[PDB]
Amino acid sequence: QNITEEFYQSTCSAVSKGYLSALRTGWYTSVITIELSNIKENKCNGTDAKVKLIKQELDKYKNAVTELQLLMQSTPATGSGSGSGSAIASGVAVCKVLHLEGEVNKIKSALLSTNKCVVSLSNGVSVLCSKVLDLKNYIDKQLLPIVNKQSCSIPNIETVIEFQQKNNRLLEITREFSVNAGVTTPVSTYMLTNSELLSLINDMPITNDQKKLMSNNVQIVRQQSYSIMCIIKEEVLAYVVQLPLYGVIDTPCWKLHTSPLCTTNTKEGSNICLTRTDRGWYCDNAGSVSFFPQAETCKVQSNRVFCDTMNSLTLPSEVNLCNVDIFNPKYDCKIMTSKTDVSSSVITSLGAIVSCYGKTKCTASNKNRGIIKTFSNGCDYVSNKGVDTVSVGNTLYYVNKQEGKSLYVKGEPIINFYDPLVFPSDEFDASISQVNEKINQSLAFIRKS
Amino acid sequence: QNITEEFYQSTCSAVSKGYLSALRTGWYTSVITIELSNIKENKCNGTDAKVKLIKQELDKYKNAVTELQLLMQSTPATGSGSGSGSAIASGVAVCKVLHLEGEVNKIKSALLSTNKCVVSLSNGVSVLCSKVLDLKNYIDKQLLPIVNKQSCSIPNIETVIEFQQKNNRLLEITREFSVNAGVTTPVSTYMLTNSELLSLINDMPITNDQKKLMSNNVQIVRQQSYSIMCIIKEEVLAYVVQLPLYGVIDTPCWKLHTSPLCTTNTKEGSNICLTRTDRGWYCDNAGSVSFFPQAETCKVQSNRVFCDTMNSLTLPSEVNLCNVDIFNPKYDCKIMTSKTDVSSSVITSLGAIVSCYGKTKCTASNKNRGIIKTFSNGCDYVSNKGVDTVSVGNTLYYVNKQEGKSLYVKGEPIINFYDPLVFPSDEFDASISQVNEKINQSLAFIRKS
Amino acid sequence: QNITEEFYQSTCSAVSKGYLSALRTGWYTSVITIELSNIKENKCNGTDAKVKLIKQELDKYKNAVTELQLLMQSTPATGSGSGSGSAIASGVAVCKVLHLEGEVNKIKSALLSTNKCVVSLSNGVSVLCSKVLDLKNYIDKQLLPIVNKQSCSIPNIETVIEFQQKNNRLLEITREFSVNAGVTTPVSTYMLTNSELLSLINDMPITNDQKKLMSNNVQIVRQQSYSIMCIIKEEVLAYVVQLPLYGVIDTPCWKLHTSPLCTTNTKEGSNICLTRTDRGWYCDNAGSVSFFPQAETCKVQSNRVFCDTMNSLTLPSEVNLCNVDIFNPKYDCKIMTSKTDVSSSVITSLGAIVSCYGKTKCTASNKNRGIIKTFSNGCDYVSNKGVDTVSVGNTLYYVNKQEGKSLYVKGEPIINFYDPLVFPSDEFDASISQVNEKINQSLAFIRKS
Ligand SMILES: *[C@@H]1O[C@H](CO)[C@@H](O)[C@H](O)[C@H]1NC(C)=O
Ligand SMILES: *[C@@H]1O[C@H](CO)[C@@H](O)[C@H](O)[C@H]1NC(C)=O
Ligand SMILES: *[C@@H]1O[C@H](CO)[C@@H](O)[C@H](O)[C@H]1NC(C)=O
Repeated sequence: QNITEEFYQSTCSAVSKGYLSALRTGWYTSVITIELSNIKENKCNGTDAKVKLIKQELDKYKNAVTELQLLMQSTPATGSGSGSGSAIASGVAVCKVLHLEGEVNKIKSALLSTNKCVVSLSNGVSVLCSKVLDLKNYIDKQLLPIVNKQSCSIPNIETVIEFQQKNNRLLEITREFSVNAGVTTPVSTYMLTNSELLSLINDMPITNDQKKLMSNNVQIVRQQSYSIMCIIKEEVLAYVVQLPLYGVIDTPCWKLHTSPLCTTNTKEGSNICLTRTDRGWYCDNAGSVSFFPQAETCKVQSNRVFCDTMNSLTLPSEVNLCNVDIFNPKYDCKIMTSKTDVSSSVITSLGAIVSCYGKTKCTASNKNRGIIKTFSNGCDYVSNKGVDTVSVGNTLYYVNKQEGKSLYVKGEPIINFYDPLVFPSDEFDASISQVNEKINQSLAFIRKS
Repeated sequence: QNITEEFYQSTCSAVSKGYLSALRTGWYTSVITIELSNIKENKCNGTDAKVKLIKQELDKYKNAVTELQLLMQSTPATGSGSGSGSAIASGVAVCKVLHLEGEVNKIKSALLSTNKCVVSLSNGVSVLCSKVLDLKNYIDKQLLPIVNKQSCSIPNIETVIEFQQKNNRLLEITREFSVNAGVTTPVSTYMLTNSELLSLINDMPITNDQKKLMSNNVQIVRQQSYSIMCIIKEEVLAYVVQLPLYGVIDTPCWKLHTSPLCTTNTKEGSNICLTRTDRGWYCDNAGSVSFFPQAETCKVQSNRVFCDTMNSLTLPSEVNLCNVDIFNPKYDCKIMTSKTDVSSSVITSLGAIVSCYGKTKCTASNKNRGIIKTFSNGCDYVSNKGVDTVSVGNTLYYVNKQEGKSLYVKGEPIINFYDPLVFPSDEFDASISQVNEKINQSLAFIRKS
Repeated sequence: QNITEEFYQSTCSAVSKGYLSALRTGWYTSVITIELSNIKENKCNGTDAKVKLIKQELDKYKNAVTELQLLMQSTPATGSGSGSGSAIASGVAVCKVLHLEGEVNKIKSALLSTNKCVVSLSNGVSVLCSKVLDLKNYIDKQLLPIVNKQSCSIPNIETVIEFQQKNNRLLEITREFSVNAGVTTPVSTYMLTNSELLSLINDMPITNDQKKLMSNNVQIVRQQSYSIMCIIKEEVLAYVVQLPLYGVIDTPCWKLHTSPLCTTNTKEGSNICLTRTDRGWYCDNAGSVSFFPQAETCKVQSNRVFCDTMNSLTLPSEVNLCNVDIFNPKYDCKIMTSKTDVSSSVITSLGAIVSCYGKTKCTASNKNRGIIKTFSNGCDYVSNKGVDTVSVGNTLYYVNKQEGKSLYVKGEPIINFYDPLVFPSDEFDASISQVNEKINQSLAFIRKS
């Protein structure tokens, strides 16, 4: 809708509100097939140049099949990482079924007459099939009358050119699979062309507005998809495409921006610092909040946030209280402490946080007008209305030029409520109460003395 | 062999045993050559369409050579990172030799009659050579009678098509090298086709079962290899392929899984936490243990672990005592402390650790039966026998479906042996004794008072 | 010039001096155009094989245009990350202008007669234009007399082959843009060939020695560039290439190497450790020092360092005092403390730091001579003169073979100036004075008692 933003001067943080959710919760598994020819590399006596080229491209086909055969032996399972298990388990389950006797025949037969079908496998999963390239019919009808005789028939050059074209796709598929150990992501247009992907989106048992969502964001849908190599058996090459399912849609999302907040004394080493933790994306999800701590797991498209729940934490909705009253007791807001007063900026959705310390030169400029604000020591913020760049020391940053309203929530920097002599100044993952507890402990060790 | 797994309730950790080692310790360097033609871009008067296409593809060849010439000037050396020095130094050493006078002639001459050879260079390294594409013979015999006259001879269309085909590989090689600054990894099938790689594996002075190991895991062999650009000199393009050498084979490996272990009091902020560090892969290696702390440096293929020793630490074998008696004195087991009681799961090899805290909903489900276990606050574990998924808050995880035996080692959670008032609750990289030492120090500051 | 290196025994660190700077501060934006044909996929009755191939390649063209049309709707803006805002804002600004009425016509018209031009847009930016592929003229003059009639004219096979060739580039461009959501980096040779890039470098309003710098490091220039998709409107495909501008040139750069420094007592757990922080690249920049903490943001070419200022911190030049007198007061040198005495090495520019502890076996070897140094417990260093490898436990490292002079600055390891009983042994981001302050605090808690 209408993007908005709040900067909290008291904690050197900012929240961008107004975004709408799209969280991956499930997976559609589709089977993609290429019908192959069982040729025997039949050789006949021929030195005709058009015969050589047909043999040369038939060898590239033979090798492609044989490399895919040595690659399906080695169980494709290297799309797992970071303790979350395998993203691909849904599809690896389908590959296991395909290796069952008569299951390839079952797709062979549904794809006897048509390109699309809905096959139910003997494990109860109703997969969408698709034949995307027919090399069995091509090689068997155009190329065997050419090599299956005592002396070779001579082909026309259009056949030579059309075979190179048709075989190309099989080769690029093999190429990708052999440098990725059977699993790819993103899913390339060789794995699945824009037309085939859009048909597959159109053909799924899902709601029309969610078909619209995927069609309008196909690049993001690709980036969140996998292609898994299954099996080459009985004149069929089969691989599984795993497409994202968005079980959470149109819940509010917001992004937390954080920057270090220090004191501004003139003596170096007399200064204390604190910074809010768990910067990142927060989406309302099923009564709680899904939190996405890694910067890259969320792709943003206008006002929609596409995230994978696989690398997220689930928090109580009280976590939002850290943005309105960082001292409330409902939620133990987490902070980091240091004495590292080094200047820096964070480009937010509608502006920029600037943490300026020491002798660093900190400004915000307009392209035509030059400098229009100078930041003082401390943590400060500027809206993107009328600003194009911000500079901190020798680095220049470009402010985002999105339309929206910022709100500067004034407040005392909470670093000023702390006595520097009893401040726990090297805390890596503490909390507001956990710092007040060590202060109250260290106020007792000075109480007796 | 038979994968097994032990979960230690007392420390919220688990070990997967049964894997077999394959650690990269060395490098084979092979020289890959493409013989080139020194054509002068000879132009003759011709507007015949088949002449244009031959000129168009000869310009793409000329430029390819000239870009590779400007790229070999800039010393290919950007495959170094993280303080470990250069992975590629073995091959960069061979490139330096190749620039010596008469060393290209020496390979020119061994490859006068055959495609394979074993050349000894003037530095005593016995490299495997290989001519993979002959453009000198092709261009000099099919294309100069076509452009080296007053008026051009006209070529047949098969020549046009065959030249595009043969020249393609040179172009994709140039493409790769110019976006990677002379070093690539993985090694693409353009750098080295599956056939050429399998021949090169077959042709090395190594033991037959280790030839088998590499042939059966070519995708992993590629991912651990480099291609380095050397030199274009005297009608030869030469680049070096560095293949992995597995100096450690068939020693036991095991993977440590760790998850946070906290108290389960009902009051928020009254809870302490600890977590074991150095999760990852451990392989027995030459009387010690090679430890691989980064998740991605180890590719797993069935029960074999392929790791690069370049990013590993070497530990005493006593490090395994942390999995059997975390309090023993032989080895100072390392732990992290916090008050971050946030729920999470770790998908292990044969099961799942679940650290459930607060109000988080934590279950394990079977596809057909639905929920079949509910986790309580604390750290717990479930085997993959009869379970397909585990859910923690809004995230769903897929359990691995490998065959093996799990063993639930019951025990008191060691977090319960600690007095929360004297607990060092924000320790980033501590150790069991190092925490007991600060407890014993803080038991003295309360002893006088 | 002459690379040099200093190892500081007192702090287990080393500095490599002698490098020359090249820091990205700005951006050149160029507009790259491909003139397109507005064909209507005109179908006529034809089953001639050469007609099929022309239709097949015209469909691949139609789809390419239509996918690029659905991709330009979704605002290309996923080259932003890590709080630094968008690297691409300079170019996204040009895309916004191009969507203005009559701005595509303005480039259409400057490129009516020539391939190069300098167009001033209605926002005052003087961009370099370029027409790199003309498919409007090709399709309109060779292919419409072929499909714009009642029955199709038959084309020659050279036309079929030339169209495949010319259309290829458009297809690979679409391929790249659709798996990258409209932004690519590095800039591929499909986005911009070496010839086109070198012309664009030659054609910019910049100084001749800086043209030389870019021409001689084109691979690095690519790696630091972006390609952004703009707009398909009025028979023009336009995308923006953003090339690096080096606002800082030929200032001194140096790289800091750091390794843990511990005590060498024989009892495990009685040992304290400290390590200098902020290892990395330091370049003099405009009276301060630009510091590059991430290892990969700086590409090194002989003695030149190419860095992006976007991910850098700006420090006072007094930060160099940490390498000459780590205790000076001008700058609060930052250190990390632990009890993690685990052995390791750092390969420097002209040598190797070795931190050897426990029972670890630590040597430096020469290829022909074998072991030539054995390291003792502590932190030590060896020059690359006469050494080829260094081994720490089970890992082998290759020393860099660059020419230069090392200097071993002897000195007492400063870890020895600390009383282990009052040492803050788990400090994550402390400083020299900040450790002396907690020592002086903990010397008072023992003073009363
Ligand atoms: C600190 O401790 C005193 C006495 O033990 C108590 O009365 C006071 O409320 C405590 N304050 C905080 C903020 O915990
Ligand atoms: C703690 O200190 C006391 C006296 O200094 C000593 O007797 C005791 O063994 C120590 N305990 C530990 C666990 O270090
Ligand atoms: C430590 O404190 C004493 C008295 O408070 C002071 O005289 C001394 O100079 C201090 N030393 C340091 C290194 O701060």
